[PDB]
Amino acid sequence: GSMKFQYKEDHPFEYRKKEGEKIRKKYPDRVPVIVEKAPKARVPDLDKRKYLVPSDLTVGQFYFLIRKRIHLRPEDALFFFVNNTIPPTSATMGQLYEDNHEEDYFLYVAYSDESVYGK
Amino acid sequence: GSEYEEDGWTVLEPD
Repeated sequence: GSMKFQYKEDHPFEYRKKEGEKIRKKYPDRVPVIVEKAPKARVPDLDKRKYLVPSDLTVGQFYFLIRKRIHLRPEDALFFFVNNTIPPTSATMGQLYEDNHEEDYFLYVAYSDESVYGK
Repeated sequence: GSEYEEDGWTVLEPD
């Protein structure tokens, strides 16, 4: 739809909606977050994309969780993007998901070694 | 930071 994240284009909306409603009514204290790379950013790609983290887990913890999965080089930085807006580190993934999840009940987060937009 | 793959997912714990 938005032609930005690849997970929306590789799977139909009906399967993504029923996957979100299934994982929500099963694990209520966690949020589904799809993590994907930025357009042609100089950063390794994350083969694992579906991430189920707890709601009260903060964005700061999510930065450490994802950066370990990427095996990122120590020189680069990591910037997340929730609706092309660098999310507040002092916020929780449950509040971001509550305010930014799409119609398929999924929070989409993109990472990049450079701030595309946010600050 | 606990790894956990169930039903095609990555349930990363606070540990």
